[PDB]
This record gives sequence, structure tokens and C-alpha cells, in this order.
Amino acid sequence: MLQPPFNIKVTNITLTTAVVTWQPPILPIEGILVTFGRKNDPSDETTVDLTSSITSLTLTNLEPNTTYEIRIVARNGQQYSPPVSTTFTTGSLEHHHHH
Amino acid sequence: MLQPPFNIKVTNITLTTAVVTWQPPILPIEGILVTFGRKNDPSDETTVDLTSSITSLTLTNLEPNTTYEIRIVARNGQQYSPPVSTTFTTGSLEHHHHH
Amino acid sequence: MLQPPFNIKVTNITLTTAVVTWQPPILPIEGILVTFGRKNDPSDETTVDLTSSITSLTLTNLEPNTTYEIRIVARNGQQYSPPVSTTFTTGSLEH
Amino acid sequence: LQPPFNIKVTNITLTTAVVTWQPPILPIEGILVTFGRKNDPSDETTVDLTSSITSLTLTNLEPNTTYEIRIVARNGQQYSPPVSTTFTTGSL
Amino acid sequence: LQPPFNIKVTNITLTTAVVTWQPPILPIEGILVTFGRKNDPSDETTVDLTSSITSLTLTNLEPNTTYEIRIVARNGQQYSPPVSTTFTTGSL
Amino acid sequence: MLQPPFNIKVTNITLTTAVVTWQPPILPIEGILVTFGRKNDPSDETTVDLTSSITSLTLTNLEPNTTYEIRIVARNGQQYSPPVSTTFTTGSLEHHHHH
Amino acid sequence: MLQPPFNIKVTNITLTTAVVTWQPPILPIEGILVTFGRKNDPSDETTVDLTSSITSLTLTNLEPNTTYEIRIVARNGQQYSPPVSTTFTTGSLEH
Amino acid sequence: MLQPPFNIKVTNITLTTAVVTWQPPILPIEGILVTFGRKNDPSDETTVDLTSSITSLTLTNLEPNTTYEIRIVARNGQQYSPPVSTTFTTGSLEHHHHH
Amino acid sequence: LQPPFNIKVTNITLTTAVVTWQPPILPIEGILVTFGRKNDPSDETTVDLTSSITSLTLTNLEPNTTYEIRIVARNGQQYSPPVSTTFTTGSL
Repeated sequence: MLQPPFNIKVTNITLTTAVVTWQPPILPIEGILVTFGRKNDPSDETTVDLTSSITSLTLTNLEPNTTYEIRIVARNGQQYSPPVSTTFTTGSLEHHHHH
Repeated sequence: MLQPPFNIKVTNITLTTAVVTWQPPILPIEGILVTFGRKNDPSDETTVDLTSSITSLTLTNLEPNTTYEIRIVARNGQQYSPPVSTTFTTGSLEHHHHH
Repeated sequence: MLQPPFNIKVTNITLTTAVVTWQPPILPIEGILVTFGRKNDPSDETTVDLTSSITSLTLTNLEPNTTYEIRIVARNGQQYSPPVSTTFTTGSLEH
Repeated sequence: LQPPFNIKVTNITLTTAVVTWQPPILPIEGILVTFGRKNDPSDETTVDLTSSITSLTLTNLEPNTTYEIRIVARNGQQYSPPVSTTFTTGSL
Repeated sequence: LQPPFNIKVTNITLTTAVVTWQPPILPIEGILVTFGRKNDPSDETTVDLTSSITSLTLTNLEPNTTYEIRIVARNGQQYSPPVSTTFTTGSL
Repeated sequence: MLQPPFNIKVTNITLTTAVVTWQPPILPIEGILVTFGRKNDPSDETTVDLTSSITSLTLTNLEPNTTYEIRIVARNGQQYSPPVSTTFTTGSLEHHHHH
Repeated sequence: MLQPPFNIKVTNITLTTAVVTWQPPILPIEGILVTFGRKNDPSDETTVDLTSSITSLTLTNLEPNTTYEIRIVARNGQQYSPPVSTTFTTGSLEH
Repeated sequence: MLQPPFNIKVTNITLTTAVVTWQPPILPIEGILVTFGRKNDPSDETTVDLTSSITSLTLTNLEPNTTYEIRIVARNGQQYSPPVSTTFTTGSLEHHHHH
Repeated sequence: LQPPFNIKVTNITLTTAVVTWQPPILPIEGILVTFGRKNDPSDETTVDLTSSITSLTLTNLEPNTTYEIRIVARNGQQYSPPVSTTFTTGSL
């Protein structure tokens, strides 16, 4: 099997954003595929294709006090490695909205 | 990137069996991966790892009047080539069964 | 102690080609190991792991007028049936 | 059709750089980020991202070298004029 | 309960012989092998083996003598009919 | 003091079978005990009781790329000679299993 | 005759990753040899020489569902403590 | 010249311990050299030679409120790549000690 | 003075057994190993070894018999309390 990305980390979690970083495999690979979206929600899922030379992404437009799930895969040609993933929840509001 | 196998051809289709045969990519390779199952079910899938000197497989124990898909990919080093695929449907029961 | 395959037949033998066919075991199994290579050479062997849903293979790139042996072993869990064999010889060059 | 702006490059090291940019001001179908040696039009790597992404960490760059980043916003077939910046990696 | 088949006595010399057999179609918890001079009931020996063993080499046989080998499969209580073969050792 | 069997030799090793052969001690004995199984394992051990007439066995149902230990003991009356043993490893696969 | 390390623990085991941790010897030493490789393979082994000021390593690029062994030896002058061991197994592939 | 290791990152800093983790250069290499010690003393230095498949070290027995520097270099053939380095300072004693 | 620990009796057969142990936390100038039938004081043998030896194989044991093994560390004059384990040989 193709070696996967490892040590995935979601940092600087705010109300609507998050910083995702990971470590690519030891072997040369042609791409990385980062997939994210609401955890308990299949449909909502965005996928990004990157050169293995990118090790971090900052996400915005996330919804508050919501649980997300990120999945990262290495790609070499058309062979894909098992994913490496994690879940995280965005911060929430303690004071209420308008009127 | 890696050149894929080609000229996939399903032959001698009956009620429960099919003959699959293809051509390995011209460049030397470490293996050929054949995947098959109901086109109607990503779960129902089997993938075999063959030498490149095997160019044909006879599939038995297939369900009558069912539609199947075959994916054939080549692998070398740590790369899979894109797949060459095709679909076919098994023969059917003209006259009816027993009692 | 594990159900074996049987009735291995080799047909349509040409100069460098051969069709191999067999009968899956009576009891269900998880896989089937098919090994082949020159009979003379204990170090030539090539093995592929298949399922019982596959009962035939076409071998190519063989050498002319050579004797090959095929061995099939069925596997289930960590159990392996006693090997079943047969040998055949590819055709010879005319000129 | 506008592009991003305020493109900042940071934590520049011998071989890596954090690229950040402020999204335009129009619901767009993402952007394209291209980077490569500035003194070499042959070396160009492109990535296609949705609007939601505002930063990337670039690696495998060469020391004491000048790189150029061109970001373009797309909407199917309508590309905005590119925004660009150039920076140089740390030196020995 | 199916017995072994294709019993074969190979590499026969003046005092030794190789015995091999193909295990049954159905799994078996064990096998009993018996051998001795065909024309003699007193001289007869048997060994119980695991079905995973498929060949055995006999030594110290008498020259130019005919021997019979019987093999039976078992599952503790159930046995199968025997499978037999006979052979003769070299003479000079 | 009861001379043990000797010159034990494992030959014809394959993915799942192996041939074992030896020589009985010089003086007659009541039986020969051949015990075999995975080396790194106590639960897995098969003992077979032979007549000193037998000098070889062909073992099947061996796991691929696995290390095995074989011990042979001579028994006369209630006495047992120290065992003579050897180790070997079955051949291994180069192509993968299926899915 | 030389003080040994101990309490080797392996945590955060993934498909190809593993965190190894240990306790340096009671008496001071000059170095610590940490060896690792597949347990099955006596010829796989990889060794690094560390100091007692380091008590943990993260191994990567391992193979899935495989059993590895770690051995640690403390050295001082030309003396080497008796090896301390532990084994662990990387996770298995789902699909 | 040789591409250096990158994304050096010190983490989990306490009074006496620190976690160091980095990314090996993409090209195959024979080794990674990690050097650490008080930034305040070129004499106080330790250099370990690691496989490139080790991407993290936990340093213990560090002095409280001290500033340290880490240099990570890659070596291949008979070349060392330039170093990737960073500094950090251990935590400190808030309340006072014993008597 | 700390004794060895984790005494383990491995590969037990009809007449042999493998004995291994993990040397102490503190260095020791030597080790004394004793073994013999558990229910018998007359039958008992001891060997003095260098602490660098960690395993030993016993042969000529009696079948289906229980044995006890004691190990003690020393520094010429000081010894440590013993560490013990017992095992039984195969039977048939």
C-alpha cells in the first residue's frame, strides 16, 4: 500500500476557521487530497488537490459550534494511500444574537 | 503517471461465467490488478494481484441476468496506472424454473 | 485438515501460452494460491492469490518445449490444504 | 471580476513559506495559486482551491532563491486579473 | 468419510521406498498408515499421523520382497474404507 | 544414556510444505518422536510417533513466510534421548492477497 | 555488569507510526542503543545511538498490521547492559 | 548541495522537557543529524545520528527557564545539507521552592 | 542488592527446558542458579555465572516432572533474596 500522510493536527480553532497541518510520507508522491465537511453529514464534503509540497491549509467559512472531520490522502499516479484523519469542533457563542 | 493495461475484452458470456482478457502496458511492470463485482454495488468487489504474464481470467459463479464491471490497473514501483474498465451483463433464463 | 482444489487441467497449450483450469474445494475457502514455473527449477515459481470465483487462467510468455508445473493450495484462516499438482509441456519450435 | 489581495508571505525559511491572502469580495468558485522560480517560466506549480481556503504552507523550495506567486479567482470560465507577489527564501 | 487416493510408492531401492498419497476431498482429523510383507499378518506395523503429512519414507525393508500399504482416514470415531497399494523392493 | 536420532535435514521448502529426513540411532529403538510447529509458539505443536523404520515426512499446511522448529526424539522403554532439532522458514509471497 | 534501561512503552500506534518511550538507567551511562525492525526478520534491524537526555522516539514509514520488536542497550566504556525488549503491532488496513 | 530537513517544530514545552519533530528532505537520504544544547554554550552540544524514518524526539532532563537551540541537518553520500534550526525556552518555576 | 526478575521457563519438552531471566536494575558481579526436582532436597544442582549470561538450556530432565529454579545475585559478600519459578516437563 502507498504510505499515508501522518501526524495530522487541527490548530487555532475559532468560531468559523481552523488550521490543518500534516506530514507527507517519506516517499515521493504526486499529490495530496484533503477532504473536509460536517462529521455526521455525508453530503457536505469538499475535496482539495495539492502537490505534496504543501503541508498546511487554513479553512474558513466553517459554521460555529459544529463538529467537522478532515481526511488526508497521499496519491501516487492513481494509487491512493489509506487516509489519516481526525475530528474537531468549532468554537461557539456564549452571548445571543439580534432582535 | 503510468501507462495502463488496454484492449480489455469480455468474452464467452453465459448465465454464470465470463472470460476476461486484456493487454498489459508495454513498459515492464511489477503487477496487474483486476477488480470485479456487481456494477450495482461498490461493496461487492474483489481485487486480485496478478503477474503481467497472465492475460486472461475466467470468472465463474456469477449471478444470472446481472450487470458486472471490471477494472484492470497496472502497478509499478509505488504507482497505479489509471484503470481500463468495461461492463457486461450475464445471460438470462429464457424458459422458467422447476415446479 | 483444509478442503483442497482438484481436477486441474491444462488446455490450449501453444509455444508460449497455456490455459489452466480447476475445480474449487467442496467447502468454502477464503483464497486459492496458484503457483507455476519450470518443473526443473525449484527457484522459478510465481504465485498469485485468487478467490474461488475464478476458475481459470491463461499463462503467457512461456518458453518453447519446456516443462512447467502448477500447484494449487486453498487457504482459510491460517490453514492451507495439501498442494495439488500437474505438469505440462509447451510446444516445440518447428524450424 | 475581482481577485484576492493583501497577499502576505511569512515565516520564510531556507525552504518554506506561509502564503496568506484576503479573499475578494464576491461569491466565487475558488482560486488558482501558482508558484515557481521567478527567473524561470518553466517552473510553475498550480493548485485549484475553493474560496474557503485562505492560507497554504509551501515547502521544498530552494535556499536564497526568488519565487513568484500569482493568484487568480475563477468562476467556471471567467478568470479575474491575477494578483502577484514575489519573495526570497532565507540564505546560508 | 472419504479416503486418500492416488497412493504411490516411489523411489524403490533394495531396502527403502517412498510412500506418498493425495489427502481426501473432505477434511480429516487424522490418518492411519499400515505396511508390511504382503504374505504375512504377524509382520505388520501401523502409525497414526496428522492429515497434514502426505509422504513418508520406509527404510530397512527386505530385498526383492513384496509389501502392502494400507491407509485409512479418521475423525476420532468415523473411519473410511482403506486405500491400498503393493510394491516390490529391488533384488540385484 | 540412549543415543539420539541425528543428521536431521529440512529440504524442499515451499510456501506451505517441507520435507524432513533423518537417521535413526545405531542401536534399535521402540519409536521415534517427531514434534513440529511454529518456533515462536507453544500452543502450536504436533507430535507424531513413528517406528524407527521411517526416516522422512513431507509436511503440508505450513503458513507462508513463517519460521518452524522440528525436534526428533528416540524412545526405548521409558527413556528418551535428548532431541535433535532444526529450524527453517517457508517461502514467502511476492504478490498480494485479494480484497 | 552495566546498568540497564527499562519500562519501554509503545503508544499512539497507527498504521505506519509508533511512539517509543523508556526510562534511562539508574547509574549514568555514555549512550543508549535503540534497535528496531520486524520481529520475524532477524535481518531487518535498524540502530541509533542516543544519550540518556532523550527518552522518546516516533517511528514512521512502518508497514501495516506488522509486528515489530524494540531492543535497548545502555553503553558505558566498553560495557553493554543486557538488552531490554518489547514488541508491538501496527494497526491493520480497514478496506 | 543537499536539500535540508524542514518544518522543525518544538512542542509540549514544560519545565524540563520538549518535543522536537521535523520533516526529512524529500530525496532519499542516509541520515538525519539532530544537534541540541543551551543556545548559551557551543560547548554544551549533543549530536545524534538518526534514520530518516524517525521524525520526532522528546528531550528530557532540560534545565528550567533555560534557552535551547536545535539544529537538524540531513546527510547523504559525503554531504551535509544546510541546517534548519530553531530556539525555545523551557517553562519556569512560578511559586518558590522548599524551605 | 536487587535480584533478577521475570524468570521464564520456555520451550519445555519431555527432557529439556530453556531458562531465561532479566538481570537487575543495579550491576552485579555474579549470579547463582539452582535447579532440581521441586519435591527433593538431595537432587539439586547449582552453577555460578557471570551476570552477563542471561539464558541457559537444561537437558536430561525427567519426563512429566516438576522442577524449581532459584536464582540469586551477588557481589562477592552480598547476596540478594532469591527469585523463583517452577515448571513441569512434557509427558506423552
